[PDB]
Amino acid sequence: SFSGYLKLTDNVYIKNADIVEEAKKVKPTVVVNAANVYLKHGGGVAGALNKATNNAMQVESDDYIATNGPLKVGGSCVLSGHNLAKHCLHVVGPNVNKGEDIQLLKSAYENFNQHEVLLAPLLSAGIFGADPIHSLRVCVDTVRTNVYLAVFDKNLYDKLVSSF
Repeated sequence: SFSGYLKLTDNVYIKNADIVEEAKKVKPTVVVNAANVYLKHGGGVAGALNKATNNAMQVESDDYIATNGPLKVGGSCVLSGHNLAKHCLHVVGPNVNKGEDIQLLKSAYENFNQHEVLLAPLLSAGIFGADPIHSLRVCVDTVRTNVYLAVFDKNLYDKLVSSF
């Protein structure tokens, strides 16, 4: 199970970790991907998770999009976790750099409530452009299931913990 996490609340835990390394170590039931509506895993967490699967996540995702069309911002889909987890929950947080409504971040986090335990990044953080402090606040106030947050940057991790 999950080790080295700081407990923030009854159900939210946080660690300064590379989510790829964390997933390979833990092999959790669910790893969350910071997806976009097209499931194009080019960069950020998605690019890193996809690279760890040797592009198998992207091949599976392209078939999913060809069949179902794009996801909604705030929506999700469950696909294979490949070599990282049993399942990958691809969740689309709003991308502030695309002018998407930050209010959709709560809807994005609500997808986590369909899974008892998840390894996840902060939604809409990083290249999605939202304030990670705000993302953590929405996470804590929305997710009721057990979420283990992996924050790649030590400096950001320290800021998130110290300001919680």
